[PDB]
Amino acid sequence: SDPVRQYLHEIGQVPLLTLEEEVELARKVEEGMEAIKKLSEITGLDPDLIREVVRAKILGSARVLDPKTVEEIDQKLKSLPKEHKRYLHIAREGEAARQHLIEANLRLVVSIAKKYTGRGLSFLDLIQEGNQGLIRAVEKFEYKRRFKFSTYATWWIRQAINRAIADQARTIRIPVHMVETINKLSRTARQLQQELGREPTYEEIAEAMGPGWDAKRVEETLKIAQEPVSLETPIGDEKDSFYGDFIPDEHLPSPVDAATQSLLSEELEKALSKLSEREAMVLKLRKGLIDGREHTLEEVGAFFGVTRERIRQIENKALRKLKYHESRTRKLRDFL
Amino acid sequence: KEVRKVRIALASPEKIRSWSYGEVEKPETINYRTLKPERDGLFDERIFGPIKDYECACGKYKRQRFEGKVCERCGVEVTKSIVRRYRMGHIELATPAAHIWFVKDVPSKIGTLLDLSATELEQVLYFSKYIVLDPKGAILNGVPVEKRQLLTDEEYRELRYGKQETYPLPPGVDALVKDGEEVVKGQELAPGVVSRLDGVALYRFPRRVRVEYVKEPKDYRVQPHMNVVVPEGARVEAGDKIVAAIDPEEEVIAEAEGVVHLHEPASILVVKARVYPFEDDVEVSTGDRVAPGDVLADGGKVKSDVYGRVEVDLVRNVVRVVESYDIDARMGAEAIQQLLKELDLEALEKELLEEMKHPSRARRAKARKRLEVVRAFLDSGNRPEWMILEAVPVLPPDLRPMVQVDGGRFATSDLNDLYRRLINRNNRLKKLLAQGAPEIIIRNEKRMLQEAVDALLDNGRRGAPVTNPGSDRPLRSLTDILSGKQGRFRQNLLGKRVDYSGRSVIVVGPQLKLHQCGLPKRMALELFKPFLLKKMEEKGIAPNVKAARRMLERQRDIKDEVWDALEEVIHGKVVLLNRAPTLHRLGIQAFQPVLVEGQSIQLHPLVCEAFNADFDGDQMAVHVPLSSFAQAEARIQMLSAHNLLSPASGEPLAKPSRDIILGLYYITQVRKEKKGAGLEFATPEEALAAHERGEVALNAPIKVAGRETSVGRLKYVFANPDEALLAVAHGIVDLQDVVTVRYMGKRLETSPGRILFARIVAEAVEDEKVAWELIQLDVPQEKNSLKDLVYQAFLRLGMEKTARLLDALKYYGFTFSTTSGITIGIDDAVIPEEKKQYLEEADRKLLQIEQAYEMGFLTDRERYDQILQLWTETTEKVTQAVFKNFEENYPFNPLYVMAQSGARGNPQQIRQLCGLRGLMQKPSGETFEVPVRSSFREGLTVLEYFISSHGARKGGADTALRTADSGYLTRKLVDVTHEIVVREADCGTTNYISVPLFQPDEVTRSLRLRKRADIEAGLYGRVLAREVEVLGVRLEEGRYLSMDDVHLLIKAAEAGEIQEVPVRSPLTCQTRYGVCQKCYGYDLSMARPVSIGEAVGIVAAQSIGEPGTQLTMITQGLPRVIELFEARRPKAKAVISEIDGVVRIEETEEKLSVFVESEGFSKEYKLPKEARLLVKDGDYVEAGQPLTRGAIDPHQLLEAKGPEAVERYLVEEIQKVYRAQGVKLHDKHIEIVVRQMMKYVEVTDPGDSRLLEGQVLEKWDVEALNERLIAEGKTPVAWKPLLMGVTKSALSTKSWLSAASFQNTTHVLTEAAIAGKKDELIGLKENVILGRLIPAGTGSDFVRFTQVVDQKTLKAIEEA
Amino acid sequence: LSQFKDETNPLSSLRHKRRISALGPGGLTRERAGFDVRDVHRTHYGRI
Amino acid sequence: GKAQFGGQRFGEMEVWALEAYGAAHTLQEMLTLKSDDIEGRNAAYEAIIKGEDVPEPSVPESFRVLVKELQALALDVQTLDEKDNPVDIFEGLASK
DNA sequence: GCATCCGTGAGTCGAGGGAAGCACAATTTAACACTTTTGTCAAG
DNA sequence: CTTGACAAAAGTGTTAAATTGTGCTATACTGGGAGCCGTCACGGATGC
Ligand SMILES: [Mg+2]
Ligand SMILES: [Mg+2]
Ligand SMILES: [Zn+2]
Ligand SMILES: [Zn+2]
Repeated sequence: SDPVRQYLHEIGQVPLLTLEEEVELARKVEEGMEAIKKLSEITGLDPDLIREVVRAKILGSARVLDPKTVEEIDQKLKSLPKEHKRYLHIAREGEAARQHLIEANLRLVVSIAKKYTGRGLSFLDLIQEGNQGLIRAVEKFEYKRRFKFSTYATWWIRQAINRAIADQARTIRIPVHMVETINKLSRTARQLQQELGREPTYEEIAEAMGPGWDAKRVEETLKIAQEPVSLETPIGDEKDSFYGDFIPDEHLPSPVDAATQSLLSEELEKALSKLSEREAMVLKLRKGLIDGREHTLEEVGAFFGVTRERIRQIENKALRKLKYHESRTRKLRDFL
Repeated sequence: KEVRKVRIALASPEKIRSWSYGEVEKPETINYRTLKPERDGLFDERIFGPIKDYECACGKYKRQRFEGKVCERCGVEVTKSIVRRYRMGHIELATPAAHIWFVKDVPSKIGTLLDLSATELEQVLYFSKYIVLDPKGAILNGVPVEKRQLLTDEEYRELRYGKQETYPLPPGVDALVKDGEEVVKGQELAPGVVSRLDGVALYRFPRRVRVEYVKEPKDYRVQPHMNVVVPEGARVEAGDKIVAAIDPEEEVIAEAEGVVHLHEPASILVVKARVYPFEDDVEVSTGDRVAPGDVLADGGKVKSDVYGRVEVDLVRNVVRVVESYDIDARMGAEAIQQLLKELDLEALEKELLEEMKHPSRARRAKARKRLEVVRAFLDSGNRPEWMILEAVPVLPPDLRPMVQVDGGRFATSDLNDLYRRLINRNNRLKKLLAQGAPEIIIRNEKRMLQEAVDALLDNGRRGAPVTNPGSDRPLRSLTDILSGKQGRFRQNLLGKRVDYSGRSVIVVGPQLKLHQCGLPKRMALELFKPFLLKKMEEKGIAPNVKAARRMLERQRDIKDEVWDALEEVIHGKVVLLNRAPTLHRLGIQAFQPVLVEGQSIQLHPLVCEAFNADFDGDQMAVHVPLSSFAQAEARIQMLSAHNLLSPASGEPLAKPSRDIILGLYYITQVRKEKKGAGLEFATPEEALAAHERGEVALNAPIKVAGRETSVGRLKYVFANPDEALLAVAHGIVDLQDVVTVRYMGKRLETSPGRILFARIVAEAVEDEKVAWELIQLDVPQEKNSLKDLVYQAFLRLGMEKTARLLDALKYYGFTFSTTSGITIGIDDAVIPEEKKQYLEEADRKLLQIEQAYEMGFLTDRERYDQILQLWTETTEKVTQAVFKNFEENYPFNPLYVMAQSGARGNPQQIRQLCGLRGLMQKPSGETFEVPVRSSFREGLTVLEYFISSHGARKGGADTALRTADSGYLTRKLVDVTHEIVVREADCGTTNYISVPLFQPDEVTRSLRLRKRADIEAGLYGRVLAREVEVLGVRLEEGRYLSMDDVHLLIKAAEAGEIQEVPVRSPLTCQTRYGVCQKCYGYDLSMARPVSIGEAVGIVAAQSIGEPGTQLTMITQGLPRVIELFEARRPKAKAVISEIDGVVRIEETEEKLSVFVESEGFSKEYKLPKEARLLVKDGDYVEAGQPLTRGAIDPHQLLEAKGPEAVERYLVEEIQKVYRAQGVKLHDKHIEIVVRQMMKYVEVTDPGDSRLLEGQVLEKWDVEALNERLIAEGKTPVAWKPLLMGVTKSALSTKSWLSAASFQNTTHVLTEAAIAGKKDELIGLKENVILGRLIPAGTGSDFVRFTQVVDQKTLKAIEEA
Repeated sequence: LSQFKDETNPLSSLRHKRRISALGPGGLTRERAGFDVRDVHRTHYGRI
Repeated sequence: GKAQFGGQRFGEMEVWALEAYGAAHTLQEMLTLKSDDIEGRNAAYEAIIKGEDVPEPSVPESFRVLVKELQALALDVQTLDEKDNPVDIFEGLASK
């Protein structure tokens, strides 16, 4: 029932690698990678394509490029002579060794991942992200340098865990460069807080950050670093009130706002009635009361078949009589 | 068109993708800087639509005519932004994930179809055990593997990859076994290590290699970074390499020709495999899988001899085939989905039908449960594999908003967090799969992906709840949104917050009429604002509505003409006053608002009891019906002056109250004098002559010549009430002095106050003759006598005149109580002179009890009981002495008058003020031996006060914990009966119930007449099924029983003319989805036959549930009612005889047994020793008759006696609780609920139908099916009556919408979706959820289509 | 247990500081508390 | 809440009281016109200030939320007519 | 039979409550100028 | 009424800074940690 305990048990069934065993697996992966390049160079195929085919065969049929093209490529490799088929065998052994090398180091990622808990990602999420770095470590690891795998894999495991926190621990995602700035700002504020025996102001923090930092930038950075608050957070001891119950919806028009818009249209339509049968259409086209979008003088002219100056005269004439009708009636000033 | 049905069903992945407008590929919500949604994110505009109306995300199309156009620069459709509330997305899962609703909802739907236990399903789904889908001829422990077998991880690795083990050799020591040598189990490999399995032994890392040159046993050392490149026993020519190394300097070569021997292995690997040496090229590669007869190398010379994984060793030039099988075992929902895809429901149904004939009941019961799930999927058309999700739907972002508050902060729902984790884990799984990650990594990620789906769908159902990091609050999932008291159903669908609504403190308005309320001006201005703006525009107050609204914005800008317009606005209109809790329907009433200065609502005194409203700080809500329909309903149906009788009991509910009763009682009570009190004379003049001498008082009872009269009746004879009340005004006589008055031609001998009360009724009803027949003149007007007057006025006159009478009673009751002189002083709590004598007697008896106890004649328990009896008897005597003193010496005492009139107080409370407080109970339940001998007037001591506080806290705690129980019970009763509506005038049924008039008393062993209030509650307002001829009166069939008819029937029963009354009740009603008019009876609120279309089910539930708070003051009280309504088996259940016969007691010292003997049968009942047998030898008991005291099990009674007996038992026993508490409730309301409890049946013989034995279905359906089968000549379905509680009856209703909104929302929805249930929207809850017109009241089809037209618009139409 | 101070009058503030609550983190629940915890025990004399 | 200028909660028990009274139209207004019928509440206010009677109400938005929340649980909730033909309560705003 | 798991427990209101750095590339965005529409003033 | 002049605003095009995304780091390091009872009580349904 415990997913963490279930995972820890599963990784415990793979015995840890000795130095001799670790070197053999690392050598096989390196030999397997080189053989894949040799196979691709000779056969002309994509090195990635051959690696996937070799990987697909090693992983077996328990894993779901369609299988028919895998079989065709595999048969093509098997048709090679003994000298060329020897590189196919090395690729198969290399891929099998890579799978074993990754599985036998699943305890290393857990030891690293347990030090990143409480930073926005759950323990199992940290492990799986670290596993991705561990896989990259195996690809990049070189046994020629005689350095132990734990020395090099630690850098990649920590990198993958740290990058995942920067990319997945906030609901409103913040780039790595800005997340690094926020962490540096928090460290600086924390160090100054203990030195001054109080919470530092934005001036002290900005000075300690270095050049290019002022109180304005520190204040903006803190504003950006504010996580959104949940709409379901209860308030009060009674569990019957939430944040969402107090936030009005300001997008949809209110019944009052919708009603006055319809009232305005009715009053505007009556005002346009006093206008001539030609002036009203020009004015509504220019103000976008018909199509929803304004029309330029030439387009209004292309609509009626006159030059731009005619519309600008009609519009100024239609818009002037409305001023007269409005002033002589005062039935339209309230909506303004 | 119009929505008539709502259907819920499983959504296929094809349908989920058809819903979605795009796949959400990224967990990003919005840009942190620009605050715009990110592309492909949870708030993406190309998926869910534009944020603002008719505007793309790229700012290129910002007009309306582009409606329906998708921008080619950004992809955002140019449409309304409100589509963002409706457009969904989807998440394409890398691997299928099971829906938790169809996994953890017991019994699991997936497990039922697949015949997998809950443990087995969880192990497979969460990657704990494998399930076999294709054995491929795999043998496990010598036993071939069969399909659908669960394999653990260790077993699967064994079958899929083979056996192998590595034994680490100690340093330096050399293995005794050579490389490539087969070993057996237990064989020693090195001197210190022994193998554990038989297989080929292979050197892992030879630390030393010994080459033998020919000319020389040279030895070479191998380091951890060096690997041997040659096999053991290999001929190595001069120059050939032996050990490979990183550095060529340390590389090992051969000086000359020699043979290579490998020694000092680091460890030995023993693997069960086959080694095939080869010379030419191998046709296979490492990791391939082979079978016997497969070619391996040399072009067919070398062939495989066993199944397994083939691995080629280039160093040893041999081919190893690790013995294993290509078994197809899978975990997770991908394995489950394959099994559900392969199910043949048609074939599975046939097998289950075959197994339905198994003799074992458990085998048949299990087969039906599986087959019901199989039948549901077959009839609905759903597919079983649809229960596993391949695509996860995404809620529209406006339903899970990320909104910015006024402070610039961002607020988002928890669903965004749940969606992000699912996307984050899904994307990582795709990356891990693309990288060819090992199974352990992939399996862990798949397990998390399944858990992420389950947290989104139902958080906390399986495993620890998901909490947002930085807090311990569980995230709100989709299941939590729709379920519970805070869910969508109960918080936003069944109840809502409303516009045009206000609230304020309530004060008493005595000057108001019954139909009026005091609405503050400021409240009315805001409540009636849109109406007021129109009125202001009509007059010259404002030019238009918009300018009118600006005027009302500022308080100092409101002119004095606005208030005049507001008076015109509300003219005729009514408002709804509501006080919580709305226990019954009178909690909301319609009043005509009266604008008042202030901020408090003025409430009429007479409606306080219905509202349960006092004026110690209570508040009410005001609601404004808007349309003409809403106003008409409130002014006709909901008006306060129209609802004068209680729907629960039929008695008046708006009746005179505390101060009203006190005033009317005071004037109508006569004075009694003691001055003369017995003197006899010869002539009246002698009697008067003594009075002026002061020997006899005015109201002293004397005898003039032979008759007993008083001086007042002789001295003062008044020609009419006008003269009598004129003498009162002049102080000649008082309202309480008995005089002689000539009223209506009859020389009455009554007080002017009683004559005044007669004129009060006569003027109120404007009919002197009828009002004279309505009142009881010769008694003071207490609570009950005034209540009878209201009911009689209602029957003889109607609502209009009764409301006028009520206001007249209220006015005079208030007027007279003010000037009467009621006050409470410390001396008004008169101490009886007998209290000191009684306490001395009790002390002497108590001291006498102790002396007998000290002598050993009685034990502790009986002494404790005897002390309690002494104080209980003493407490009762003091109560008698308190009230006897009041009725002899202070007949007008304020405590006595308030108690006697019913205005305030009861004899228990008066005694504590005047007599003694009495016994008190410990918190453990025991009563203190010493009582509180001091009253509240004398004042308790410190110890007595603390002792009394134990009971006060228990009573206060009981009240707090009973409101939840009573409120829960009412909700259960509503949901089981909400669909019951009077739907037709008559259902035509000839069935009935015979309401008994005589009760089987057992202490005297005789039939005794039931109480009048009990017979009224079972006979008032009921249609006679059969003609009754009693006392020369012929009550014809179909006649509604009024109170006079009920009283006549009781009178006939007292004369031994009738024992029971056959009446039509809802129990025998045959109307579907409700009752008929003739089976219900009268509308107790209107005292007339019920109108078709009334929601009697809601009224019945409110009528039963409203007095639940008062009930609690074997089980008794509210817990007894709850178990009766839930049809629960009592803990101390009574033993009833299954068959009829004579009882034969066989009591012996060893054990107690009870025998029922018949002609051929002999039933034995083994009763416990402490069994209170109520049946003795020589008695003939019938089936279902109890043999021992206790509560009868309704289910045992139903099987032993029948459906009618259990219904009668349930109604009677529920009433016993309410009757014992003084609550009056008609039996109709309880019978409506009991009818719903007995609504279902269980099939015992399928017959010529597709129904299953033991299947539960509604009684109406099986009867309709049975009559159908007879029509085409087929064997009918044989069923058995079934009883279930209100919760079970409600949850098994046909409509899924009402059941889901009640309880078990996950369980109701998961069954309805699988069965594809279609809700026909028959009851009230379903229509309320959809906002439709409820099929009751004005929304009923009986009255909804009525047309109205005048005689001129009709005459002209008739011409055409 | 950290509650907004009730200071309607001086007695209000004095009462609040002397209140004893069975609820809070590590205590009973408002709806899970039976009659036994809510009763006046005999040992409340002079103490509660 | 008074501080938020909010309405009065018309809970389940208050709804039962209207059902018992038979006030079908009064109940329907409080469920749609006065609470969450966005098209209804906008039209009702406009009709009143123009001196007209309020129009016939429509489907509440809360039910629309219920349908969408049920769809998010992979449950196909469909509103049908007399002839079992589906009825679109979203006015074509959610149909592809 | 009993262990075991699951769902249920009044209403309205109220207020208060609100622990890495670097390099390097790749993409996005402010900044700028030139030309093109649109708008405007004149004239006949 | 249209022609042309005339210019302000708006619209393409380049393009530098500013911002964002991605890879890499080599002693050796290889199975977590908070919870923790006034455990809520009780009825129902399933199961073995
Ligand atoms: Mg009160
Ligand atoms: Mg006289
Ligand atoms: Zn666009
Ligand atoms: Zn009937």
